[PDB]
Amino acid sequence: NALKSDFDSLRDQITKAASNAKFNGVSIANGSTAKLTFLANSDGSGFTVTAKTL
Amino acid sequence: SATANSMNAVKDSLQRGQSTIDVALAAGDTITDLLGKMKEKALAASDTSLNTASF
Repeated sequence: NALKSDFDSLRDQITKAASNAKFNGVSIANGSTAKLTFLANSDGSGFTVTAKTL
Repeated sequence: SATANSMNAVKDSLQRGQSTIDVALAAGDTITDLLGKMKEKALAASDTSLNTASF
């Protein structure tokens, strides 16, 4: 039971650290969006980063 | 001699046209700088990573 309580607390720490990772309110690690497309050229063609959920 | 005198009115009209186009050219330079800045604004806004406030 003690090992179970430790493992569950570590799982909760994962979900908290994963949810907390943001910058300007957008985030890639949390899985709240499919991709993020930053600009790449004057024309507006954009570098695309595929999001990776954590 | 009468013709050579009327050439003065001709020259006055030409100088008036020059001054008119000069004012238009100054306005055009200001418009071009504004247009370049708006192109930069629309470019920065087209980004999708922006939070709503900056948009």
